[PDB]
Amino acid sequence: SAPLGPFNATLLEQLKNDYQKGEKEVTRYIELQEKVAEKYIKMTPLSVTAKKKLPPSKDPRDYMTLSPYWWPDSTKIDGLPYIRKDGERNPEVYEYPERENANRFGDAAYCLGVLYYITGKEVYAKACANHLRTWFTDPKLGMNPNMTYAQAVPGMKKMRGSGFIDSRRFSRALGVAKLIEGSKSWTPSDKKKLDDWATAFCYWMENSTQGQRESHAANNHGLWYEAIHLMVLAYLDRTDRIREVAEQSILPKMGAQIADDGSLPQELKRTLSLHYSTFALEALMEANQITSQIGINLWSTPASNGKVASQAVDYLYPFYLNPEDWKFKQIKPFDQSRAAILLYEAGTALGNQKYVDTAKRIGLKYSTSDVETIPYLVLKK
Amino acid sequence: SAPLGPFNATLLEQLKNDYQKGEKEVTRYIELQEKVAEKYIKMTPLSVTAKKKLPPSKDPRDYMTLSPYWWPDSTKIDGLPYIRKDGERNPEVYEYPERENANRFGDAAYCLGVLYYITGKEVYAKACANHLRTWFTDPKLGMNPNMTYAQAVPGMKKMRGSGFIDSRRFSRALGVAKLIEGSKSWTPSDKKKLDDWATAFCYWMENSTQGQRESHAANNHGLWYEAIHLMVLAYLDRTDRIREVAEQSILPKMGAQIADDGSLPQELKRTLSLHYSTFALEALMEANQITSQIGINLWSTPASNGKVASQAVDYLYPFYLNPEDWKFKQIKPFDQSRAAILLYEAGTALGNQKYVDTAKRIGLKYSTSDVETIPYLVLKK
Ligand SMILES: O=C(O)[C@H]1O[C@@H](O[C@H]2[C@H](O)[C@H](O)[C@H](O[C@H]3[C@H](O)[C@H](O)[C@H](O[C@H]4[C@H](O)[C@H](O)[C@H](O)O[C@@H]4C(=O)O)O[C@@H]3C(=O)O)O[C@@H]2C(=O)O)[C@@H](O)[C@@H](O)[C@@H]1O
Ligand SMILES: O=C(O)[C@H]1O[C@@H](O[C@H]2[C@H](O)[C@H](O)[C@H](O[C@H]3[C@H](O)[C@H](O)[C@H](O[C@H]4[C@H](O)[C@H](O)[C@H](O)O[C@@H]4C(=O)O)O[C@@H]3C(=O)O)O[C@@H]2C(=O)O)[C@@H](O)[C@@H](O)[C@@H]1O
Repeated sequence: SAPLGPFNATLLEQLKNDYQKGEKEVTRYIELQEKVAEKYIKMTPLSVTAKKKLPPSKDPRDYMTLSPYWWPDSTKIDGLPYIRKDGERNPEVYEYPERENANRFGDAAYCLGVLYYITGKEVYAKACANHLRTWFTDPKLGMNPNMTYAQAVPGMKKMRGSGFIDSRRFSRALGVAKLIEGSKSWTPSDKKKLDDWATAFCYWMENSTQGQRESHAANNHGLWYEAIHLMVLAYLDRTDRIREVAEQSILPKMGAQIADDGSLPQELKRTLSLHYSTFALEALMEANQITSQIGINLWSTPASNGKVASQAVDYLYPFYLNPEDWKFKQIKPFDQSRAAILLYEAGTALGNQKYVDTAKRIGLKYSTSDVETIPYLVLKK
Repeated sequence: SAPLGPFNATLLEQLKNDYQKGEKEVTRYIELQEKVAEKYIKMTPLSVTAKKKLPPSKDPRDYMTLSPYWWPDSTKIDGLPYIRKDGERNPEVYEYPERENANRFGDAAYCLGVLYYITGKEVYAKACANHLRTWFTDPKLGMNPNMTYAQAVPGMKKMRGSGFIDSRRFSRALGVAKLIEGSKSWTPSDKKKLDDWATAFCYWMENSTQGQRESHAANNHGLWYEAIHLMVLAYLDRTDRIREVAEQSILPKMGAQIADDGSLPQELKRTLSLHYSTFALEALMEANQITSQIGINLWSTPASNGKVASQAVDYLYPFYLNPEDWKFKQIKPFDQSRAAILLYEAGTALGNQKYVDTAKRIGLKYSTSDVETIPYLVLKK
């Protein structure tokens, strides 16, 4: 029985059971995953402090990125204030090292923690712990538990909480830290410091103005906010708060954001409307991984108005079959492969065999190193 | 008469003449351009050596970039060899600093040299000179005169010349250096070093295997190769070679790439077929800016096979009016504003009033800081 965390616990337990029983398909699969994971054992742990351009706090431990759709205005002498081009990512985002480094850290810690849970090999806990300590708790290298300067925008006058959605890149690693508890490498002192960091980060996201505003967002930002919220809460073992968040925030959001025909109108008005419809449901999918570990199925549980997330999948399913049929603005091609895990997660939760079959028909590559696909051998045959 | 260089000499001459006569509309325009150019006066000159990851030569003065559409293969343990996804730019390109630094250098040197030509103010030549010396001729900071490691691809076994097309970002700056000849800041020694660098770069692109291959390319690479060739040759005042390149290479190559309906089949098979159809003609446009200064009009002179570049504009013109009508793959939106200067250049060269009218109707913003628009007050209202 897997510890509470941000993953499909059923697939992880099934993998760990079959690996321990010596089943050959799984054992061979885990040996490939172990060869993929070797680069993470070697990898020097990253830190948010590895930047030259400092945030307005002057603190290198404050996370800071550029909001991706904001560009210099060439008709202004200094390019200020920046203006928005929805769906067009400003390559200036890559000047903020934590944008990609949070992803690299998150990939490394997630892969290593999952492999330590499956195999029991201490070398994976040791490396996972080294990534965790440097990113989160180190008194010089760890990030401050806030997202004050996430997705800042040059020239913008008002505070926004929009950058909080960046947190999903390290909050999954926070959740996976639970899997290395009880190893020799993760000491009681390591756990306390991370518990304290997670408590401070949870306080910030629940009580800061930016956190409050993001918690009330009318589109996929509010859904992702609560998915991140559940990762922090599950890490801290606050299962009653997970129940409260699901009933008092996630379900009302679903009832409000799904229209009667199952479309997501807030995502339909975006220039990448098929991507953002899918991204909304991906937030629910990762939230559901956590709630269903305590008996709450977000795919089939109605809001007060009777709407259910399965209605959102039904609306999009034909377009996952044929993205070319999509009738709203989508100014870059849609990657059909993201529907694999999503249709599998929703399909199993709903007992919809047609969703599961489609997920397997789309599939994932057997040998892919994409760390989010580790639990999904079921999609790789 | 303006020196031979990579610009619309007719518009530059008209700007300098009206500025010197004190015409208010032009005088006000140049004062805006001077405010825009102030950042280039202050800006620290860039160098190709400002990289940590060195090229296989171990020489920081060797230019190196990643070919943009090549991505790690996630089904390989080390991601090697990279694989191609046409039209999808891999953000790893921004890890090679000279990719964007060549752009920044090119903008600053072009703007400063043009403003010195128009205004005669020594401060623009002095700053222009500082950028040229550091980028090109400095014995520690200047780039080696080759493109051996331009658009390298990890894991790729064969040499390619495809990265030569990067050169357009600094070959325009090379060409405008002619505009500061005779200033106090550009000494006879500065000229000799740049002449010698340009001679060596001309030798490399004509005689290296990579240069030979790029010169033979059947698509827009071959057109840009010759546009760059003409910038170098014009910088060196080799007017006889310019005529020979125009007559014996550009026109046959342009003629070979135009189908019977005026489409460019090599560009139609790209995932960004409207962008690359336009990019092919932009090569011809910058080439024609140089050829027409010695009496050779590339828009109206037929090739050996009877094809003429005006046929390609005629094919694309309706789609510049309405880009949404384009019927070939274009997996990102097309920037209609790119058609303004193209239709003006071709329209003026062809005496086609309908092209010129559309060029002005699409227009360019009066206050834009885009340095390539500096000569085009005629498009700014
Ligand atoms: O690249 C990444 O970091 C990930 O991006 C993910 O998409 C996020 C972005 O990072 C932004 O946060 C983006 O914010 C949007 C809001 O969702 C919203 O559309 C907002 O709209 C405002 C608008 O700014 C303006 O003020 C107008 O007048 O009103 C609008 C309104 O309220 O309707 O604009 C924000 C913005 O662009 O700043 O949103 C997305 C998101 O929806 O999650 C994601 O694509 C991920 O895959 C990337 O990895
Ligand atoms: O990002 C930038 O620096 C600028 O990019 C400009 O577009 C260039 C690219 O930089 C690449 O060089 C790209 O190279 C293409 C070739 O044009 C060609 O399509 C080639 O196709 C090959 C293919 O690689 C393969 O070997 C196959 O079997 O055969 C194909 C064939 O010959 O048909 O692939 C190259 C590649 O992608 O490596 O081409 C463009 C270009 O056409 O100029 C430009 O977009 C500019 O705006 C950017 O600033």
